[PDB]
Amino acid sequence: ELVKGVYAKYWIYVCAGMFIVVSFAGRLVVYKIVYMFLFLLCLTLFQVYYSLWRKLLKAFWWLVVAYTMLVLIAVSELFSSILVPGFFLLACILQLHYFHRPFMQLTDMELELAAGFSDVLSRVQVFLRRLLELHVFKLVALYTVWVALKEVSVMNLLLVVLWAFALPYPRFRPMASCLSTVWTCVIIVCKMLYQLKVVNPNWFGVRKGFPNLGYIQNHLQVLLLLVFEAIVYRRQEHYRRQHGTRQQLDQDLLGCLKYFINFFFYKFGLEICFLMAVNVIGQRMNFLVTLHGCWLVAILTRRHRQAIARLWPNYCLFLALFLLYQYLLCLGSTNLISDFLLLLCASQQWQVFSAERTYLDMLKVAVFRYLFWLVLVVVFVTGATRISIFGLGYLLACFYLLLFGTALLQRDTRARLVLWDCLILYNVTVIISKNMLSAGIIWDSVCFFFLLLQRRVFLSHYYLH
Repeated sequence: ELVKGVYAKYWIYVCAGMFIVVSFAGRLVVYKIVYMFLFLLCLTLFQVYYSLWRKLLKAFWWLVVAYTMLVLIAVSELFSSILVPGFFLLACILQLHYFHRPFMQLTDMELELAAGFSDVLSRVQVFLRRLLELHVFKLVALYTVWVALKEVSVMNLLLVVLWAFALPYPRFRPMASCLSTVWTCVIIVCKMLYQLKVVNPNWFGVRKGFPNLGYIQNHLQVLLLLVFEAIVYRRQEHYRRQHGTRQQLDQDLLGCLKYFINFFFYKFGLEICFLMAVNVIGQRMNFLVTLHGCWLVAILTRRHRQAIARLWPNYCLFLALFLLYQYLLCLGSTNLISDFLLLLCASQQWQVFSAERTYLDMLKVAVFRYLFWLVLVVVFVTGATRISIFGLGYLLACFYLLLFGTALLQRDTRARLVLWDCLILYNVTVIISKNMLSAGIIWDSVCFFFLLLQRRVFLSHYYLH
């Protein structure tokens, strides 16, 4: 019964895959397109109403066997169109009566070195589940954006709207998923009913193509992502249904490692949303990218984390209304993905901003003492690799900060901070300018990182020592 249980968990999808095979067996006429609709219906209900999906599993697979029958009976060329439906119904039969019930039971949440390997593999599995439970709205949202940024239309536009107004306001995430699934399927169905013989000669999305699979492959993978996400949610639910702190940082190296895998975007988050805005204005360099520049230099200027936390409400609204408007002006567009990667990062820092409200010794010396000195070498090599006028400015700031450096590393925070905040302005200006007047931004971005890291060392409690 080992293999029966394997089939009572990892083989229902064979029936689903076969559904597609039938639907895409050569020239798809109406009946093959309805076959697709049936496959879609199954997977869609899985998301919408899990309980009801489970209620009509094998019954519906047998109703499908009923479809395949009629086809083969009525309709070598003709025999190949009988063969495939037959193959489909055969697979169903096996699950239908023999593995369907123990599957409804697997979904019911309501030598020497082999044992060692099994334990190792077990650890991995559990951990990976946890990660993919929380980091999956990301990949869903990113893929539905990459698809609708390539195929600009007015029927894939709604998908951008969904995953770009549900990332800032994260209470909509469930309904985003729901409406995306139905709509992606509407797209799939319409585009297929356009590969017909009576449908012959684009803004609205629907067009004609000749690998019918290749054409409707993109939007099919989206349906896939969406559904796979729900599987992971419920699988992890089942696992626990049935069956890295601050202190750890100051103990061993592994203790610190854990603290950061747990929280990295918790702490270093304002810094990463600023290093994502520098990427937009470095890969796009147009004119609509200059407003991202002005936001950076009006958020950075309020130097207090608390004040910045009152402007984040508007930074996040702007970045979402700008992606939509720039894609309305691209329909009447594959670099607008940098305006997404940043609506993601910034929607996530809006979350930290409302949730904070609720041999290792060797490394700490070489980060909190001999790093100011490495930042100063980078300032030199930021301005002597790119020969320009702006580059001379960097050379001359290195010279000042090397001479009056010892005094700076000693002064009270007020002043240390003022001086480091001035050097940060030069960089943001060489970045906003190199754009307005157009050798690039890469070396000024390595620098913007280092200087934002040292602002954190100079404001710590470990620097007091």
